[PDB]
Amino acid sequence: AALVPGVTQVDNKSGFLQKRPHRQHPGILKLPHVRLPQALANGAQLLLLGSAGPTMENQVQTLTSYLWSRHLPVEPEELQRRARHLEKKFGAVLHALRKTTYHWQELSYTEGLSLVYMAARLDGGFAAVSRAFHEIRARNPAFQPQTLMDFGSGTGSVTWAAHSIWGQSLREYMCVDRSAAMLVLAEKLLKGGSESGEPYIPGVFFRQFLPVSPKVQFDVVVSAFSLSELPSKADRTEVVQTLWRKTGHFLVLVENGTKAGHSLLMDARDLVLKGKEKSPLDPRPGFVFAPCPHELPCPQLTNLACSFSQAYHPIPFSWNKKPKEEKFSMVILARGSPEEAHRWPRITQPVLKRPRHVHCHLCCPDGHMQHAVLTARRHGRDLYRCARVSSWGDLLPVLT
Amino acid sequence: RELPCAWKPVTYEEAHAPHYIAHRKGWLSLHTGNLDGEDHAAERTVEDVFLRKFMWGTFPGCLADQLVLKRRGNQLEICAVVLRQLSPHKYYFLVGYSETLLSYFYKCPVRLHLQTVPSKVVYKYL
Amino acid sequence: EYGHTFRSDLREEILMLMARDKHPPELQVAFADCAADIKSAYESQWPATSLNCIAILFLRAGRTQEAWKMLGLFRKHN
Amino acid sequence: HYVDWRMWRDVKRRKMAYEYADERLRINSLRKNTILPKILQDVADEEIAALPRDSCPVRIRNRCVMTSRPRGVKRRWRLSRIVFRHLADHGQLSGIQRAT
Amino acid sequence: NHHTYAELMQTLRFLGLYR
Amino acid sequence: LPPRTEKMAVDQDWPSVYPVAAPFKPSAV
Amino acid sequence: VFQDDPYLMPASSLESRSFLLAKKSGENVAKFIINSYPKYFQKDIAEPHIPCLMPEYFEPQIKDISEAALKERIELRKVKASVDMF
RNA sequence: GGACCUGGCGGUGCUUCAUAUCCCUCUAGAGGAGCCUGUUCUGUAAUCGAUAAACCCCGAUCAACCUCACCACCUCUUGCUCAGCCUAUAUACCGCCAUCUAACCCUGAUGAAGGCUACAAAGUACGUUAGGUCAAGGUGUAGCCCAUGAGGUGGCAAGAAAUGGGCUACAUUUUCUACCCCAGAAAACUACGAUAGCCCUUAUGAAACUUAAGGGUCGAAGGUGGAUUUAGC
Ligand SMILES: C[S@@+](CC[C@H](N)C(=O)[O-])C[C@H]1O[C@@H](n2cnc3c(N)ncnc32)[C@H](O)[C@@H]1O
Ligand code: SF4
Ligand SMILES: [Mg+2]
Repeated sequence: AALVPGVTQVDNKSGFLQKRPHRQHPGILKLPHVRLPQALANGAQLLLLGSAGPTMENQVQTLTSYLWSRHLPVEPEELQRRARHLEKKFGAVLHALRKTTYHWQELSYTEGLSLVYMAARLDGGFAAVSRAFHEIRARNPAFQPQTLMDFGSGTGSVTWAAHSIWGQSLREYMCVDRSAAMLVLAEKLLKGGSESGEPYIPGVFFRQFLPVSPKVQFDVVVSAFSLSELPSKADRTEVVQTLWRKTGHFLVLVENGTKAGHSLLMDARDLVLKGKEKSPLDPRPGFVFAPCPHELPCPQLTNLACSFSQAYHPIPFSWNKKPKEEKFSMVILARGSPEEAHRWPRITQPVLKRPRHVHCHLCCPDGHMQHAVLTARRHGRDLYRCARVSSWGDLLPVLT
Repeated sequence: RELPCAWKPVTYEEAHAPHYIAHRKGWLSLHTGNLDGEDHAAERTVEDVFLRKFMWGTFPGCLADQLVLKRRGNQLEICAVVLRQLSPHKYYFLVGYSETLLSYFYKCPVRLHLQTVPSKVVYKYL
Repeated sequence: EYGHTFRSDLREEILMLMARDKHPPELQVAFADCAADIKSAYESQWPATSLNCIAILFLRAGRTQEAWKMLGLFRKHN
Repeated sequence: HYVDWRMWRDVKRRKMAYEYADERLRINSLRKNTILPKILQDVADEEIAALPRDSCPVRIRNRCVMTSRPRGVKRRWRLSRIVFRHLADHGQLSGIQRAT
Repeated sequence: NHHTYAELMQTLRFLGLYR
Repeated sequence: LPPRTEKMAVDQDWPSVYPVAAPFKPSAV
Repeated sequence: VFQDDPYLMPASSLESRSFLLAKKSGENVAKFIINSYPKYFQKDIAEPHIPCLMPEYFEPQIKDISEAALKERIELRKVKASVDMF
């Protein structure tokens, strides 16, 4: 409970209440509708000139829907338990187990399927990663990265967003993908959609397997919609551990905004928080910079999920007319210790505005979800105005 | 073990759909209101709604099928199909009560025409 | 039909009149059916007249087995 | 015991519209003729204006009599489309059938 | 009316003549 | 009880069974 | 007076009388409700007006002490009220 | 280890065609401007929803007041109901839609097994989703309960674009008049064209630049618009 009627007060540091309006209060983190760089959209359309017929619309839609409703690969122990229940209730068990369980396949990204994935997810991934990076940018404007890595950098969306935000300081963009077609697609996109040209962004290094040298620590390590492709929890664990080991300042992880994606990102969060390495080369501790205002287990993992949204303008196509919204879950882990002890609740759900009262769902620093109905009489004029203007993904500045 | 190893009875009215209303079914209520040139359709409709709610609440679990509301001149005939579960004395008491109450409520001579059946007249099993 | 199923005197009169004399086989079968129905009306709840007349009627109609069963009820009710 | 507050407001309007109708008609009749002197027409504009605002016949809405729906109301039955379709599909509206 | 119609049900149920 | 149509003769006076307009009674028709 | 349904046709004289008495008792209950709450049955919709389908008023309307109220109570056959007012 | 039986193939290639949808081809239009109508952001004191994606001439067969559930203050409180909440919850279930995943008879020596010829030779009989939706198709539960309830009077800012839909044009197979298809004039700048702007009357209403119809003024762009798209039957 980080919102007590009449006891909690708005947190005024740097005099935001006196020296600024309420719409410009520090905890606002909304991003205006994202428009991808014109070079990127032009390259995507040019690469898709070859085949953009009615079949492509259906294929893009099917890929998007599948990648949404896809579940995690089921571990053997859960299968054994379900089998035990099935026998106790009873080839018949194996058939009843084919049903009531999700068939998880490895997606083989060849040239055609990589084109489809580009056309279906470039814009969405860019929007999600852009909002994730904007989190760090807004809350720490002094941070100037010089080194970035992107696990599962299928289309270079993270690279483009990192350019868009920190292009005046970044000098190294390590990209890693086992898919050779997909690496080629990323290079073609960076060269204006042409096989021959000049890269738009300087200092990119494409690769298929991760770096090896232990002493090398990259400032920003990103993995967007990539861990959900790994086949097993062991693979996910080792990948997350390696990324955390090579993380210098921030590890940004992004996945689809489903129960599946939230569970995956929380397993990663807990792994990173509970360090197992007896004597790691980096002894610095790690904490959750965003979107969680604490380090305790999530109050929303039990039955629900925790997601965020970013609205963006899709790349012009025969099927993309209206602006869309990308629903994604994120987590940012930073090395060291928290900056201060005045951390603010996070809004994890659409704020509902109603006449003279505002529903806001908060994840409070104490480790609990608080479903608050803020009104002026009960909570304060300034606080009610801040609540009225705050929305999904923001921070509500209350103290004590 | 490892993942790759895994890899109602209905009556005649209920049976027939709304698009058979003039082909196989009829109309439950009959009056002149909806004819071309006639008046007071809304009044008759509201009267029908109240009659149906009132009868369904005054004969709970007795009505085997829908009511049939007939109107001739000033008269109002509720022709209902009920079960042989309730005792005849209670049926007579309720008929008298309903007749008087509806006659004074609508200021017209209402009349009930109960028809008992042993059980729901099932037509098929949807 | 008029609710006189459970009247003893009416049953008595009917059975006595029916068993008074010997009648043609068709009417004998009819009277046996009526006697069986009066019997069932009794079981659904025993003058010696009704018992004896029912027995005689079943005998005259040729339903010997049911008369022999009635012989048990004579002993049972004394 | 009406459906909701909005229906009750409209029942209030229809009451006063009935009570004030004769007086409104007469005062309105003075202003709709090019015979009487303009001195008199100008005052009836004041008399008609001062009458209570809900008495105006233009503030009455044809809400459904069962759901108080503001729109989608067939005036001949005073019933919104959703309530009409429910009764028409069950054969409880005499004479109504689906077209073919 | 909706007062006649609704309060009549109230009276009827209180008198135990309607469900 | 059994329907009264079993008691109706084949040369009865039908107008007396239905003197006025009445709904269909299966036990009377 | 009875209903032609086989289940409701009386089978005996006692049953016939019982059914008639039940029907009359139902009518009486309805009359009691109507007279007890006239406000639910005052709305007249019948043209021509039907006087026999309107609620009956059994209560004095004149409350003052005057001969007209006495005559009213005598018309209503309210014996004790008439004696008290005399 | 010898012989045989069923296979499956959870596999391929080629050939011919029936080969409809989807193609391809073919036909007839629109697409570039000016308006309006939704919607996007922006802006604003200022409705809402549409929560991954595919369904805005969406709810609305109609927004001056009301409608209205949005904002400014003012004003009432056990209040139309005995309350009331278009307050939340389908991220409580339920409806709904959606995403993803036999018997008999013959043959083989009574073996696995097999059973047809018509001019006839054994065959006869679901689960899933922090999905949508409370214009309730429902049932409950949480809150506010001298206000998340009432009521009053005024106000929802608008210029940057991005789209969809419609209308109206860019004319000569055209425009006006007669007429309703045998006529007379006009004609590219006083040609055509605006459902563009401004002003004045009429209708409805208590209230009309604010809605509609007409008249006057005006005679703008527009000069046929590629890639695309709309139908064909
Ligand atoms: C499909 S991309 C996800 C979207 C991408 N991150 C973006 O921003 O657009 C994830 C990629 O990770 C690659 N991948 C899968 N397993 C990997 C592994 N173990 N190591 C490195 N890359 C892997 C796959 O080839 C896949 O193309
Ligand atoms: S509910 Fe709170 S703790 Fe859980 S994922 Fe969301 S921000 Fe993090
Ligand atoms: Mg309000």
